[PDB]
Amino acid sequence: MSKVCEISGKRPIVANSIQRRGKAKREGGVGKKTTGISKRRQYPNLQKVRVRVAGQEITFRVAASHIPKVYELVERAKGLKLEGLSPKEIKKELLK
Amino acid sequence: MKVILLEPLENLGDVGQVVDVKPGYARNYLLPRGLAVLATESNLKALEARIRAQAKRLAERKAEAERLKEILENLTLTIPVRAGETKIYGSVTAKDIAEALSRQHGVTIDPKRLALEKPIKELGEYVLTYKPHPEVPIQLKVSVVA
RNA sequence: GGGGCCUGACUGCGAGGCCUGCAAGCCGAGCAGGGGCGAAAGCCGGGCCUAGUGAACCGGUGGUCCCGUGUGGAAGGGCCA
RNA sequence: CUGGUGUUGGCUCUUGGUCGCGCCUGCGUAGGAUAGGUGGGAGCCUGUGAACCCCCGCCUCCGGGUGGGGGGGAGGCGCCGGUGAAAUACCACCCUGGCGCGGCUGGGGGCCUAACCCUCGGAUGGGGGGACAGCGCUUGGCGGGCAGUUUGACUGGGGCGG
RNA sequence: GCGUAGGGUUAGGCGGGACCUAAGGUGAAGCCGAAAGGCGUAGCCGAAGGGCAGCCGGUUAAUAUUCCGGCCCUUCCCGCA
RNA sequence: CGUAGGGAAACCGAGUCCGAACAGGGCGCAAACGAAAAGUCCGCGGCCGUGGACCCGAAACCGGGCGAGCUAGCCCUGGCCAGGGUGAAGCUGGGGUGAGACCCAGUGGAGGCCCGAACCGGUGGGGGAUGCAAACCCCUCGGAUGAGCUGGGGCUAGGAGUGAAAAGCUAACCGAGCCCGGAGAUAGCUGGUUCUCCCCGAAAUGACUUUAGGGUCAGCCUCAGGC
RNA sequence: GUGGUUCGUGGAGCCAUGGGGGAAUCUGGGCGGACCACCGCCUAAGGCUAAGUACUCCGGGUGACCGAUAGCGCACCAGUA
RNA sequence: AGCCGGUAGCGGGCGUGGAUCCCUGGAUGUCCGAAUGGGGGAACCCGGCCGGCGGGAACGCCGGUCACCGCGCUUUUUGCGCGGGGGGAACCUGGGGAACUGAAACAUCUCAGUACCCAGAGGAGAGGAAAGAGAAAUCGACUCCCUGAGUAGCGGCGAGCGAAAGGGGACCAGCCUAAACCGUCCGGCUUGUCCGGGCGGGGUCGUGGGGCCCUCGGACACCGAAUCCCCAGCCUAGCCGAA
RNA sequence: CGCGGGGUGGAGCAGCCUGGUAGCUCGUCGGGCUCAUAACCCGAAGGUCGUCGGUUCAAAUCCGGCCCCCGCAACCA
Ligand SMILES: [K+]
Ligand SMILES: [K+]
Ligand SMILES: [K+]
Ligand SMILES: [K+]
Ligand SMILES: [K+]
Ligand SMILES: [K+]
Ligand SMILES: [K+]
Ligand SMILES: [K+]
Ligand SMILES: [K+]
Ligand SMILES: [K+]
Ligand SMILES: [K+]
Ligand SMILES: [K+]
Ligand SMILES: [K+]
Ligand SMILES: [K+]
Ligand SMILES: [K+]
Ligand SMILES: [K+]
Ligand SMILES: [K+]
Ligand SMILES: [K+]
Ligand SMILES: [K+]
Ligand SMILES: [K+]
Ligand SMILES: [K+]
Ligand SMILES: [K+]
Ligand SMILES: [K+]
Ligand SMILES: [K+]
Ligand SMILES: [K+]
Ligand SMILES: [K+]
Ligand SMILES: [Mg+2]
Ligand SMILES: [Mg+2]
Ligand SMILES: [Mg+2]
Ligand SMILES: [Mg+2]
Ligand SMILES: [Mg+2]
Ligand SMILES: [Mg+2]
Ligand SMILES: [Mg+2]
Ligand SMILES: [Mg+2]
Ligand SMILES: [Mg+2]
Ligand SMILES: [Mg+2]
Ligand SMILES: [Mg+2]
Ligand SMILES: [Mg+2]
Ligand SMILES: [Mg+2]
Ligand SMILES: [Mg+2]
Ligand SMILES: [Mg+2]
Ligand SMILES: [Mg+2]
Ligand SMILES: [Mg+2]
Ligand SMILES: [Mg+2]
Ligand SMILES: [Mg+2]
Ligand SMILES: [Mg+2]
Ligand SMILES: [Mg+2]
Ligand SMILES: [Mg+2]
Ligand SMILES: [Mg+2]
Ligand SMILES: [Mg+2]
Ligand SMILES: [Mg+2]
Ligand SMILES: [Mg+2]
Ligand SMILES: [Mg+2]
Ligand SMILES: [Mg+2]
Ligand SMILES: [Mg+2]
Ligand SMILES: [Mg+2]
Ligand SMILES: [Mg+2]
Ligand SMILES: [Mg+2]
Ligand SMILES: [Mg+2]
Ligand SMILES: [Mg+2]
Ligand SMILES: [Mg+2]
Ligand SMILES: [Mg+2]
Ligand SMILES: [Mg+2]
Ligand SMILES: [Mg+2]
Ligand SMILES: [Mg+2]
Ligand SMILES: [Mg+2]
Ligand SMILES: [Mg+2]
Ligand SMILES: [Mg+2]
Ligand SMILES: [Mg+2]
Ligand SMILES: [Mg+2]
Ligand SMILES: [Mg+2]
Ligand SMILES: [Mg+2]
Ligand SMILES: [Mg+2]
Ligand SMILES: [Mg+2]
Ligand SMILES: [Mg+2]
Ligand SMILES: [Mg+2]
Ligand SMILES: [Mg+2]
Ligand SMILES: [Mg+2]
Ligand SMILES: [Mg+2]
Ligand SMILES: [Mg+2]
Ligand SMILES: [Mg+2]
Ligand SMILES: [Mg+2]
Ligand SMILES: [Mg+2]
Ligand SMILES: [Mg+2]
Ligand SMILES: [Mg+2]
Ligand SMILES: [Mg+2]
Ligand SMILES: [Mg+2]
Ligand SMILES: [Mg+2]
Ligand SMILES: [Mg+2]
Ligand SMILES: [Mg+2]
Ligand SMILES: [Mg+2]
Ligand SMILES: [Mg+2]
Ligand SMILES: [Mg+2]
Ligand SMILES: [Mg+2]
Ligand SMILES: [Mg+2]
Ligand SMILES: [Mg+2]
Ligand SMILES: [Mg+2]
Ligand SMILES: [Mg+2]
Ligand SMILES: [Mg+2]
Ligand SMILES: [Mg+2]
Ligand SMILES: [Mg+2]
Ligand SMILES: [Mg+2]
Ligand SMILES: [Mg+2]
Ligand SMILES: [Mg+2]
Ligand SMILES: [Mg+2]
Ligand SMILES: [Mg+2]
Ligand SMILES: [Mg+2]
Ligand SMILES: [Mg+2]
Ligand SMILES: [Mg+2]
Ligand SMILES: [Mg+2]
Ligand SMILES: [Mg+2]
Ligand SMILES: [Mg+2]
Ligand SMILES: [Mg+2]
Ligand SMILES: [Mg+2]
Ligand SMILES: [Mg+2]
Ligand SMILES: [Mg+2]
Ligand SMILES: [Mg+2]
Ligand SMILES: [Mg+2]
Ligand SMILES: [Mg+2]
Ligand SMILES: [Mg+2]
Ligand SMILES: [Mg+2]
Ligand SMILES: [Mg+2]
Ligand SMILES: [Mg+2]
Ligand SMILES: [Mg+2]
Ligand SMILES: [Mg+2]
Ligand SMILES: [Mg+2]
Ligand SMILES: [Mg+2]
Ligand SMILES: [Mg+2]
Ligand SMILES: [Mg+2]
Ligand SMILES: [Mg+2]
Repeated sequence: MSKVCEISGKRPIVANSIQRRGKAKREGGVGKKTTGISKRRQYPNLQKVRVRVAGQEITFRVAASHIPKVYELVERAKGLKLEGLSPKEIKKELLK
Repeated sequence: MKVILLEPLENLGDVGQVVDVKPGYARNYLLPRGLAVLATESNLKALEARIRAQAKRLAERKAEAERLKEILENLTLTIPVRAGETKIYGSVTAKDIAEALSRQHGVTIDPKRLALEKPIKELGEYVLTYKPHPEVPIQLKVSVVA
């Protein structure tokens, strides 16, 4: 899709880069201040998982967190027919 | 990363005891080279189902034999050879001893693997052993009538 | 200016006023506790006097009855310094 | 630009840290001499093996220490006996640095290939790189390339000076 | 060249299209991106470039390589040799 | 809302707070002879808060779009440059020499070469200046086979493009285009503010102020109620 | 590492979540504002659910709503010239 | 009882055998536009296939059909089938997300999750049966109003920002599933009391509930939709109506 | 304030390890050699080895606070 996980649906979120000058008030620290707050994207740790399923090779773009979910989907094996677009089946219709 | 193996792998051993290893090894060398599968609850159950599926037949192959091997040491088959004295004109081999058991009491044998090198001439008294893995000794007398 | 013992460069307050746009700044007798010097009358809450200074917020430190998010604590605060 | 991690694996070689058992080294005349602290302290040690030799390995204030093969055929040592604080047998606790084994471990250097990357008119394949690079999260840094701002008042105008 | 009204532009061959490609655009395969979207070999679109068969006169108030006159060619389809 | 206040609070209460304190002080509590009133609730009016808050006005800021039919660059494809002049290399011939270099003739026809039209410019001067024209006219002048001019078809843009570089150009004003929007931005500034009568009637000083042509407190005017 | 909540790192829990590690199924689990015990309240990681609510291109009603410089930009062939 | 629109006129017609006109449905509906056979400089240009028409093979016209995507079927889609494209005043949820301005400068802060961009839904959308609140052995889904309250707090503790429980009201209903055990169909196989995916059963709760056993006698009596069906009622033209 | 390390002769450095030498360097003095002087060689002088209070045979060689400089990032209402 676009920098998203095919398995977890995890997609890049928006977070703030907060620069802080000061000693922590919990350290005799008159206070923490804030010099800047700007926008940044956090990107899911995406990786290629390339598996040979029954006929041909099948390539995923999964979050590294959900990698074994591929190999547990690799378990389900029946319907040894058409093209490398088997994931259509390996996908949600497995999990649904 | 617990995988069940298929064959020896020399420290990370043999034919199907389970062991876990670094996940990179598994998903790039061990499962891709088709010599292990991770221990999914189903595969973890399927193996245990096939551990006994063999080990009962193993406990049965060693029950099929020692059932016969137990009802064999209670008989005695005679061999009435045209034999003159203390020496057979013909001979007795395994194949013939098979024939003896096959119709003196009605039991079949290999007949091979019966401790018979150089089939036995020479009327007398003999006790030979048999197979499978645990095995059975059998006695048989060679006699003479016309 | 020189000796002699002493530490009131005290704690709790403060009638009444100077000054003053506010906020400050200033003088102050007297009462209570406990003391110091004096025979005592009396003096003493720093220095002959007028400059030597910095609201509040934010924290630090030392104590203290106070608060402690269901309750006993603890965290963290307030109060005095 | 960078450390730590994820993706990220194999075989090794190598050291560091800690801990526990075992083994240990320490020496100016100096109860008799080349004893680490202090406590215990009338005696040990040898039966299958005691001094001296055989040579080995280790340390050396090179004096001596010390374990192993043995020749070995049995006394070797102890204290009182102080011209040193202490007393050297012995079994311990423990400091010192060390070796070893084991556990826990961090740092290095290799080789490998199968991730990942690049390639190959040909590919569930070949060649090259190679667990690096890249990319995800995170740590610190350089950073006018860019962004947002600040840059006092009085004043014979303003500035400059004050 | 203005107001009202009527008339007036005739093509197989001239120009462009039932041809070709160029920059560029678009774009199955594919790749990427919070979304909108961005790229992208092939293919397709794209012309004042490539390709392709018409020359001289007459005629009308106003059209003519266009209607007419003469000579002259191009494609398709179907027949025969 | 009001009937209870003091205290940072624990609390206590006609008081409480600090305090050893029943010294002290702070802030609190207290009928006018059935009427009137604490307090509240509507209505009206003055003023303040918050909102575009008396009206009109910026230079600018940001969001999403629209623009290279002007101009700048480059890509694809076509086109144009009268006519004259100078005369490179190289050939060729001859002289030369050991063989050469080289010298000389003829031929040849090179060049961000020369004079100069078209075409592209815009040097000086004059005119023009509610113009013929929001850049023009005349005289003169520059280049004119090259880094040349040009028709058509294309791509690149707003903190971006393009730029033989002037901060030039990006649709007649570019030290950051245009349109719509946030938007009634903000303006301690300038301007403006509408019937009539009646009584009163100022100040331009002081204190503090990133304050000095702006404010807050005081002063001076006015009104109500009380003495 | 951040967002949300009144919460701007604060004693900062709760609900979300990009990265790393990574469970259990009643004697299991989350919460009562850090943390520990006690005492309590709830059942996470699957999904749908009318009505009460918002708006007004449209139709109708009502006006101490305008009356052609007003009232929508447009009472008229206006998003027109 | 008149009618052939704004609109008369010329030149002609229709209407008590009920015209014009108004309501409901139906038919025709060139081209463009999501535009969908293919192109394209919207409203133009060029086709394949089946049938038709003309003398009709070339040319042309006519009717029909042919975009792409997703999904379920199935023989790897050679096919069929339903669905999706786009528009919509404002409202709605999500994904992104400013600045002037205020702070009498400005950076945290504010303006504000606003303006705006994008995606989706509908006549509403969101949310919704508690891993909830929070001190009363206490409430009970969600949305909205009123209050709580400018309180609790948040805060260069600056300018500023600002809840919730509770209480009163509007409306008011809660329901499916995954999992255990049972059946099964096809599968794969290192055939098995195994694994597994598709379906059917079962079962859905916090005082804990369910499953499989064990005992009990449990019952269809009662319950009953948000789904379908009929109906009154309403909307889409009208009519009577004193003096 | 808190942590890392320092303060030995008139200047600095080894001894801060496993408590039993306080030395090195340049500088200054007497002396020899060189015309000489620097050089070179010889000898001698200067140290409480930052403070106190100890563990002990002894300690500058261990500790604890101290005290100054240097060192450490850090920090500021
Ligand atoms: K991988
Ligand atoms: K490869
Ligand atoms: K790496
Ligand atoms: K002047
Ligand atoms: K292209
Ligand atoms: K052409
Ligand atoms: K009082
Ligand atoms: K006022
Ligand atoms: K701009
Ligand atoms: K313009
Ligand atoms: K918080
Ligand atoms: K949770
Ligand atoms: K709770
Ligand atoms: K709860
Ligand atoms: K709903
Ligand atoms: K008028
Ligand atoms: K108007
Ligand atoms: K009728
Ligand atoms: K057609
Ligand atoms: K939004
Ligand atoms: K700002
Ligand atoms: K201001
Ligand atoms: K400003
Ligand atoms: K906000
Ligand atoms: K079911
Ligand atoms: K099954
Ligand atoms: Mg950060
Ligand atoms: Mg920022
Ligand atoms: Mg900001
Ligand atoms: Mg993980
Ligand atoms: Mg790992
Ligand atoms: Mg007073
Ligand atoms: Mg006295
Ligand atoms: Mg402040
Ligand atoms: Mg307490
Ligand atoms: Mg508590
Ligand atoms: Mg991981
Ligand atoms: Mg290598
Ligand atoms: Mg390779
Ligand atoms: Mg900088
Ligand atoms: Mg700047
Ligand atoms: Mg600004
Ligand atoms: Mg400043
Ligand atoms: Mg000034
Ligand atoms: Mg001046
Ligand atoms: Mg100045
Ligand atoms: Mg100055
Ligand atoms: Mg004319
Ligand atoms: Mg005319
Ligand atoms: Mg013709
Ligand atoms: Mg012709
Ligand atoms: Mg045609
Ligand atoms: Mg074409
Ligand atoms: Mg083409
Ligand atoms: Mg494109
Ligand atoms: Mg042409
Ligand atoms: Mg032609
Ligand atoms: Mg011709
Ligand atoms: Mg002609
Ligand atoms: Mg003409
Ligand atoms: Mg002709
Ligand atoms: Mg009083
Ligand atoms: Mg913009
Ligand atoms: Mg142009
Ligand atoms: Mg151009
Ligand atoms: Mg010409
Ligand atoms: Mg010429
Ligand atoms: Mg010429
Ligand atoms: Mg020239
Ligand atoms: Mg010239
Ligand atoms: Mg021109
Ligand atoms: Mg020019
Ligand atoms: Mg000129
Ligand atoms: Mg002039
Ligand atoms: Mg000229
Ligand atoms: Mg000239
Ligand atoms: Mg020239
Ligand atoms: Mg050229
Ligand atoms: Mg051109
Ligand atoms: Mg053009
Ligand atoms: Mg823009
Ligand atoms: Mg813009
Ligand atoms: Mg130029
Ligand atoms: Mg311009
Ligand atoms: Mg605004
Ligand atoms: Mg304005
Ligand atoms: Mg401003
Ligand atoms: Mg008067
Ligand atoms: Mg004035
Ligand atoms: Mg001013
Ligand atoms: Mg005033
Ligand atoms: Mg009066
Ligand atoms: Mg926040
Ligand atoms: Mg937060
Ligand atoms: Mg938690
Ligand atoms: Mg908790
Ligand atoms: Mg609690
Ligand atoms: Mg649920
Ligand atoms: Mg929902
Ligand atoms: Mg009126
Ligand atoms: Mg009227
Ligand atoms: Mg009008
Ligand atoms: Mg009028
Ligand atoms: Mg109309
Ligand atoms: Mg008529
Ligand atoms: Mg109809
Ligand atoms: Mg037609
Ligand atoms: Mg189209
Ligand atoms: Mg079309
Ligand atoms: Mg074409
Ligand atoms: Mg046909
Ligand atoms: Mg026909
Ligand atoms: Mg047709
Ligand atoms: Mg058709
Ligand atoms: Mg159709
Ligand atoms: Mg839509
Ligand atoms: Mg759309
Ligand atoms: Mg729709
Ligand atoms: Mg949102
Ligand atoms: Mg979205
Ligand atoms: Mg401001
Ligand atoms: Mg709804
Ligand atoms: Mg409250
Ligand atoms: Mg509210
Ligand atoms: Mg209810
Ligand atoms: Mg089921
Ligand atoms: Mg059911
Ligand atoms: Mg139970
Ligand atoms: Mg009537
Ligand atoms: Mg009537």
